[PDB]
Amino acid sequence: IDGYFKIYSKHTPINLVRDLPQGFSALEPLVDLPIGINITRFQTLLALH
Amino acid sequence: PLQSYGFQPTNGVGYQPYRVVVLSFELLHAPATVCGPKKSTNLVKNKCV
Ligand SMILES: *[C@@H]1O[C@H](CO)[C@@H](O)[C@H](O)[C@H]1NC(C)=O
Repeated sequence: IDGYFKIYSKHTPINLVRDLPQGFSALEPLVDLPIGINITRFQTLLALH
Repeated sequence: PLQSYGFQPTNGVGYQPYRVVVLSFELLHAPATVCGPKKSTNLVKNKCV
């Protein structure tokens, strides 16, 4: 937004490894960076096991 | 292409070295990131401020 890359986060227990926890989330901002560069694509970066 | 300056302690003032620093301010339709802190005051309670 307006040049800022923002990251919000939260942690919730998992009943199913392959699915989501139920109930409402309410994530809070941690990172807000004034870069001025657009994102059109997202790639998850994985670590190798 | 390059030629050195004879910066000697015996030169008159016009030929003495001067350190030049230019602070250029870039104001774009982008987030601002270099701000003055302005001056602070102390907190006053129970008065109109
Ligand atoms: C972001 O989009 C704007 C609007 O078209 C464009 O001027 C700018 O070059 C883009 N920046 C990047 C890093 O793609």
